Amino acid sequence: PQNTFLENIVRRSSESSFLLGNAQIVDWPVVYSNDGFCKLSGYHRADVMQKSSTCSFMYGELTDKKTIEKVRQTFDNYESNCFEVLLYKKNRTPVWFYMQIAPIRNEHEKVVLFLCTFKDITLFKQPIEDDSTKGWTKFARLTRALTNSRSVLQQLTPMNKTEVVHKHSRLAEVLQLGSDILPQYKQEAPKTPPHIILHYCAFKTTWDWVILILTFYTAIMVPYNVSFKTKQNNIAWLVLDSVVDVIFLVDIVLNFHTTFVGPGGEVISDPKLIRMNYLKTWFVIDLLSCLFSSLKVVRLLRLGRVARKLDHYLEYGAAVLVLLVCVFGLVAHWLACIWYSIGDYEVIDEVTNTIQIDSWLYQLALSIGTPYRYNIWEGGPSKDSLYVSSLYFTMTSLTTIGFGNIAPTTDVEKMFSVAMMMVGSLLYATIFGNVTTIFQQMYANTNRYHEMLNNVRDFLKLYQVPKGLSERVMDYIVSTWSMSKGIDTEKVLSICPKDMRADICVHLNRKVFNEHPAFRLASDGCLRALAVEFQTIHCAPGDLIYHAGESVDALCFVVSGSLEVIQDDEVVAILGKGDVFGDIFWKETTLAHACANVRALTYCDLHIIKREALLKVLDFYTAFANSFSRNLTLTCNLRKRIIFRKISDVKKEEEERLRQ
Amino acid sequence: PQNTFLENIVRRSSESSFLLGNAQIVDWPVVYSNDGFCKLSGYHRADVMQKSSTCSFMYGELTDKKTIEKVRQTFDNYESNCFEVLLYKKNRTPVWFYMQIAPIRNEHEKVVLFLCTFKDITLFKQPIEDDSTKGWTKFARLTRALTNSRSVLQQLTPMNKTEVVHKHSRLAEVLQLGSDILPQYKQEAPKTPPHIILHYCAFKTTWDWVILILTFYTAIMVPYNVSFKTKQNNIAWLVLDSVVDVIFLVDIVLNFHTTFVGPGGEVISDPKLIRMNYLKTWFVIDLLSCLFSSLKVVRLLRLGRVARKLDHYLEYGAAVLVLLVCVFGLVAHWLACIWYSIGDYEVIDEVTNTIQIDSWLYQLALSIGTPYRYNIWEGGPSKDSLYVSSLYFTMTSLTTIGFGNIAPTTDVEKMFSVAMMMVGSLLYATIFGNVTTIFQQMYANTNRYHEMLNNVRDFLKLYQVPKGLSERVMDYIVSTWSMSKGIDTEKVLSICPKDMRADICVHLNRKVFNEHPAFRLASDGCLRALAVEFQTIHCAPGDLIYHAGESVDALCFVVSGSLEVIQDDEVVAILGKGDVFGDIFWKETTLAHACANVRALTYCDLHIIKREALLKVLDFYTAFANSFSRNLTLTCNLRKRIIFRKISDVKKEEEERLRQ
Ligand SMILES: [K+]
Ligand SMILES: [K+]
Repeated sequence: PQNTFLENIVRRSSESSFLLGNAQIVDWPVVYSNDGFCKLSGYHRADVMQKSSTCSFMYGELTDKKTIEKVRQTFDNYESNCFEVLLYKKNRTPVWFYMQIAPIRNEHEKVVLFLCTFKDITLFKQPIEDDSTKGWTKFARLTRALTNSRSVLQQLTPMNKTEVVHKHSRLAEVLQLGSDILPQYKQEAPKTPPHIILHYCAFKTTWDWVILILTFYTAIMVPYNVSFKTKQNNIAWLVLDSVVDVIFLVDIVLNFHTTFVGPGGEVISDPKLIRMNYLKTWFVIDLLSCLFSSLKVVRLLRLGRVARKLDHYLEYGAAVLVLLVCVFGLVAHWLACIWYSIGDYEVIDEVTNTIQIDSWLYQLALSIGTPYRYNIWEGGPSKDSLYVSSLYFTMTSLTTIGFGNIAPTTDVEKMFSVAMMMVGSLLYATIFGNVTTIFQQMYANTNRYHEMLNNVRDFLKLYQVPKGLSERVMDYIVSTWSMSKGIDTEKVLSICPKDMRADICVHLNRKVFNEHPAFRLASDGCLRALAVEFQTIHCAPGDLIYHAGESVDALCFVVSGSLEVIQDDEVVAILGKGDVFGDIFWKETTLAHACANVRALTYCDLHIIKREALLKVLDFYTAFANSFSRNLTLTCNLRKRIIFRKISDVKKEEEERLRQ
Repeated sequence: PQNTFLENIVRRSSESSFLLGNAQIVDWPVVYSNDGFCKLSGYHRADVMQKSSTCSFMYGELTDKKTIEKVRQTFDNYESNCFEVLLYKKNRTPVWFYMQIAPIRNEHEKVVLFLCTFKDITLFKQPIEDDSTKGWTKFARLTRALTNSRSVLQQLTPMNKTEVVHKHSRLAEVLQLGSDILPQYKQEAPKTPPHIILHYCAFKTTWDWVILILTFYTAIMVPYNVSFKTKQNNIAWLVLDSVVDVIFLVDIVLNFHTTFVGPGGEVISDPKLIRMNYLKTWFVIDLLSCLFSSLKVVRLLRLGRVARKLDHYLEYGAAVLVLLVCVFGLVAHWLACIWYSIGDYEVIDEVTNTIQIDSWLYQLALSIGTPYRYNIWEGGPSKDSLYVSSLYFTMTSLTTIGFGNIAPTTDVEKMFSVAMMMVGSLLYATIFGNVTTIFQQMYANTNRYHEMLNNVRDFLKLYQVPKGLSERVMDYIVSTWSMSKGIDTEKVLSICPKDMRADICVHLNRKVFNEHPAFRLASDGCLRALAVEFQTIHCAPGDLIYHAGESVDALCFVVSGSLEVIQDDEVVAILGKGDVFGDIFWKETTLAHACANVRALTYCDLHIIKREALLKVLDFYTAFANSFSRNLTLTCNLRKRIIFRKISDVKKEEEERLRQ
């Protein structure tokens, strides 16, 4: 979804000087000056910007009020028009320009920008100049300014006293340019010429899958027909063949209206390029469909046609596992057809009309009951058994089993099997390479976890760690792997750019920025800066976050669970579900001593922001800092010591005063 | 083991205002104010805390001494009671509350906390207000304060002059709430309703293993019975079948009382959820046990039942190796039954009552002696050989051996073998993928060590390192791998949180913190800070720790071995087993020059703390620093130079003075 607006203008402009300017703002500031205008006015792209789009910076002592007021009028109410004006220049050279102001609309018509293409007009207007010594200077300037117009612009029929081919020639062209140069400032989708099919839409996927199914059908049924010679059932076989041929011819026709991915870019919806690519690349697939052994053998290239697109159907995983079986079952059938052809060529030696006793069909006939009889030689084994018995041998020879009850024994079957045993070995090797790689990839996820467990267990057993810490660590590892199985936030957020990483971080800490008063009057540009520093810890029962002597250097927000603040072995605070605890960092500038042990009572979730990062963010946006200071009150400040007196001490003091 | 206390209170409270407060401390400071109390009193969770739990901050000019003294009394001796009081508010609005003070006990009864649930009472009491202009304000306030009580609290039979349904309704309810809201402030274990079986306890493991054994037995013995038709021995076969069926029915019944692990949490001991899950998921296993070929074929799903739990029996290692054999031996038996059924269907062609000569049972009968006889056709091969001969063929066809003395030859055995050779190939591929991955995982530990040895050897051979350093490095690598085989402290301690890492580090350096006077008066919060910085080195004989010019910047504690401090090629100190050597860092602030070579005499163990870390820790806890300075005396200070005179120099001087 591109917002291509600066490309539609230039490619239909042919070296213009368009001067897009903002329309909603008063005085219509210029927003983009084309390089063409950088030479037609002598101004660089440093002072045309932020000035009025009405071209009020090119005025002087010669501009007339016949159109300037009209220019302001046509800018007031949004309407295209074709005024003409006399303007000065950076070098103080008065020349005439042909204004072509025209509005440009948004997704919903709002007139956002004002296209203001200029055009030099000096030959076609009466020269006027004041600071000139001789009258030939302006006449020379006529040709000097309009050099491009002397060749192709307005020289179709060059002569004198023909100004009428200059005023009305493009007077009303602005409406004729409504489709040429007046695009829509919209988030456009990939646009295509009429009757062009995109390769990404949800229509070509169904055709791709249908072509895959039909290619498998043809690969299965063509060698069988050209090897096991069968007649035509007409109503159930001829119809299917004709329908498949028509479907593939329609596919060839529709292949002229696809969109190929560019070699160094994205979709190229140019019909000429598509046709050139199809001419250069793939009439091999056109030959096969259009109009015997040879015809079907060349029809078999349709499988190569469907294998060309082996990128949308296939992924690296279970898809390869399915493909490696679907191709094995096809090789075992092609070889089963070739083997039957070889074993049927040599049975009846037609030179002398005798049966060869060292073939494989005759010995199969001897071990199945049905013999061969002489009438010509009559039939032997049935046609429904000559295929099972011929796929059996191929399947034994490809899986390296080799029962050897059907074996090559004449002279040529031994020549064919030598070739079979090479392609079978190669296929077997490729299959057992691919399956090993696929299984390694699949199970590589649960190998790191077990390796980590083994390393931790060996570490805890080698150094004789006590049972308590050993079991605690062993439980912690399992707990962390039970909710973050393989996924690590650091690496995933490392491969993302600076923009969306902030959005992901803001989303992750959505339960501290929403349900907490402090993060209420906060700019988005500051939330995206705080959310990067917010970490997260997953406490467990009995775990201590701050001990009795550690330095409090992190503000913690509890989002799920409960904590216990114990001081002098006395409970003094029970935090839970939306209570902040820590130290006031912005107003103290000194690290403190945690005067109380914070111990978890339930599986807790805390979001921690370090002292340094919080101070750095609060030292930059010194507008949110005041709201943060005045809106965040800590439920348990771990710097102030709470002094109290247990009842036991009071009772002891009373007893002591009772004694004396 | 969770300490869930704040969850039991709320879920049986139904929007209360409980005000847990400490009991041991005098004046009973509040420890946790519920959000419900944040609106019934106008106070936020910033000033109710640390104040008295007797609600002494909500007093004023209208509180009566009829119960305040009684409130202090009931707080003195720990006993629940149900006083009622008139209290003020943050907005100075006097309203009546119903106190429900009740103590809460620890693991051993100690009365730790005081539950003080409040309840607004304004409609049910006579209004009293002083700073009011009109008498209708208090009457309106009656309804304003008690808005929740007008719907469901005390409006079962709403009428007038019915205050008796408000005093005695909940006067003694505190004892009736002893099981409702008065939990135990204990480290609780997972609690379950009566007659509920946990899936983690040591009882369900035995049932799981018994079910596994019985499923293997059924998988072995069902296809044999439904294929090799055998009669009933009654006393030894029917009894086992009935017992197994009863055991599995009992298992189905007991499956209603299990605890499934939550999708996003831990154990869910809710009977309704368990029943809903079992209804939604696994009556496929219920169908099979309850009430021929089809019945046993559907009984075979019990193997799928036991395969559902394939997470507790199995790990990634030798367990998979055992499973891949136990499933191969089962596939080779299921196919051995199917093959015998196929080969027994076609032997006797009952249409014409003749033996088919191209089967596999007849040819087996011809190659074993026993023929088939006609009486109907009488018996042939024995029943104890028809299974061995049928498992032989399957085992040859699955291991890709294929002796081919029993081979498929009729019409259908060739159709069955084509299907066998696909499942066998798939099983073989999966087995040889899993075994390769398992062996790679197992031997990946001893590959890094050999790679390190090879790299070190090649480095020492390429650069022509002298023999001395080469042998020393080669011995050092082996020595380090002989006690730290694969385990590295850095990575193992990297995946642990900040809490237990300190405990592990303290445990590792247990021989410097225990047997040394300096680390005697040290807080735990400082030991956990020093132990993180203590490194460890493993010296070897002849190794030098400090040379004659290096900068002493590390305090070293010897924990095992002996050292030698040589100065001017003279022994001046022999450290060993509990002697510290280094430089006084805290009182000098200048790096020095090691004026003596420290050389190891035996395989030593030193624990080293760097200068910067020691200074940083000693600059924070400026209470342990004084004890460290006054209690640590170095046995060999490597900054002061010991000046002496060898006897050789004295003898030379005496000889020189003798000459002249
Ligand atoms: K093999
Ligand atoms: K073989």
